[PDB]
Amino acid sequence: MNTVPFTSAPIEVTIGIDQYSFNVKENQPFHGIKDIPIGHVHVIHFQHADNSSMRYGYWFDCRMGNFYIQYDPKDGLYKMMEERDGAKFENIVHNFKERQMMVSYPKIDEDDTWYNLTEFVQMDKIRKIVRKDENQFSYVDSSMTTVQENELSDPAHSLNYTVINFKSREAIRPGHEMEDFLDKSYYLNTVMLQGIFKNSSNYFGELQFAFLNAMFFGNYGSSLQWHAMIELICSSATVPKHMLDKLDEILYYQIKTLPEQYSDILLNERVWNICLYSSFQKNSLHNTEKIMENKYPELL
Amino acid sequence: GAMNSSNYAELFNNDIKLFVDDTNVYRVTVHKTFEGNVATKAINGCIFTLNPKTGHLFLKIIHTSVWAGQKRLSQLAKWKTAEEVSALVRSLPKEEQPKQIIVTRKAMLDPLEVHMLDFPNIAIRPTELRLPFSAAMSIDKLSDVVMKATEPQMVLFNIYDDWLDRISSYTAFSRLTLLLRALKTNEESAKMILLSDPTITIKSYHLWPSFTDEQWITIESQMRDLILTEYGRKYNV
Ligand SMILES: COC(=O)[C@@H]1CC(=O)N(c2ccccc2)C1
Repeated sequence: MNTVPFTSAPIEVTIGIDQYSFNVKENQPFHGIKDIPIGHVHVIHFQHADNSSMRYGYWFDCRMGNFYIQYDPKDGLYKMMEERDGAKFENIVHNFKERQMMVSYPKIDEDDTWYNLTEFVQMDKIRKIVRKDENQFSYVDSSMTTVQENELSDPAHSLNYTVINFKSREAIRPGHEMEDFLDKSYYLNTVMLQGIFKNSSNYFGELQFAFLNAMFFGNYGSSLQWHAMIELICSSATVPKHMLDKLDEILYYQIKTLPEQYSDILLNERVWNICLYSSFQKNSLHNTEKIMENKYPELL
Repeated sequence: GAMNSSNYAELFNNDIKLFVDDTNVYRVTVHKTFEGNVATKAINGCIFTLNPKTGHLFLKIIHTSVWAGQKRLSQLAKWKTAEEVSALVRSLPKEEQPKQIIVTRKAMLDPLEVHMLDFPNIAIRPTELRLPFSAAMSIDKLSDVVMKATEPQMVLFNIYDDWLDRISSYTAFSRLTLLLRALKTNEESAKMILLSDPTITIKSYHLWPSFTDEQWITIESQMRDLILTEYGRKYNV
């Protein structure tokens, strides 16, 4: 179990760690988060008490280095940094743990929620969507736009999700216009899966990463990407049976975890009604349809 | 965006454009089968593609053989229309290709957009106008060429005959839409108005009768009266 120490907490802030969150008061004696489960990516995220504008945070994997947080009073935010000196880091953490200045990642043993939300998310793929190669961890915030959003403005700060556009030459074979527009299997299986993602695991990892950025930061282009990747599968008549079954599980845990009071903004009525009730795969998402119906029947 | 009353004069400017109407592409008669079920029999159809500035009508005849063995015909008809419009555009020299294509029904937007991906600079637009182009099959010579076709065929007409020699496009389009609206509201009465006088004939190479200017005014008045009459008969006013 690994640790993300904090130098200090100089400004009052709500701190998120994965699906958990806690409030730290201004100059409260807080020095980080311990007992973070190894084997998954994680996200630590921030919303300042004084300015709820800009949720921001860092995707990281503790196996890839020793990371800590330190507030920067010039740029006004909590920054993740890597500590290259292994013994210094261990010594700092042990002191903070002895003085019990760290909260404990509060993972219930029965609870597979985080695993289920990040099953296919890899740091190496995150770092290609979020391009900042000098760091081993990836910064995301509320306001970052996607490559697709920028086409329709700073490239260094973009989310490089895979562009999906149903009315594009990539999506539509010359001479198969009606076929390919009404049944997106070509675009899903040949262009996207075989061509770009190489396999369903990479496709699902991006889908899960887009959802998590939508949920934790309110990142609108991430929400668009999540819905587009769902819709591309649901709108394909020919989808491997294992992908459909896994998709149902993936979405189930995403809908289960969504705050009840954010559903209005995070969920696209048209996509969901189409996917559950009108699409080729209308009958292939049993778990997701049951939780959606029992938890968000108004959207439908 | 959408074409409506506010931007009506745009139709007659010097940017090439085409209206596309698909309402007569897929045509059926519904009948009873021997077993007392209902069945359709398709008849020949047509795409109505019109340049409102010039009067040029590209009448692509849709022969019943195109539906043989096909399912979901009313959906296919929109894609076939889009396919044929795209093929027409590609067949035209670059300087004759439209800069805009206006579809009379919004369900044609996605089929045409998809078929025209190769032409990203051609705008595909809907309209809020209720244009009466469905009544094209009430024009006798157009109806005749469609019904007689034994194979797919493109037939070219000027739907304004020679009117542009004497009147502007704006007025010619107004006349056309009034005539077609009347043929759509009461075809029998409209045709009675247009042919009642044995001395006025239709030139072999024309669609409509050879009316003088004064006679067109009389005709146009009679057509308005017809539309208002039908509106009274319909709504009891
Ligand atoms: C008569 O002199 C011409 O140049 C004719 C007039 C006309 O209506 N045309 C046309 C009609 C439909 C499609 C393409 C062209 C060409």
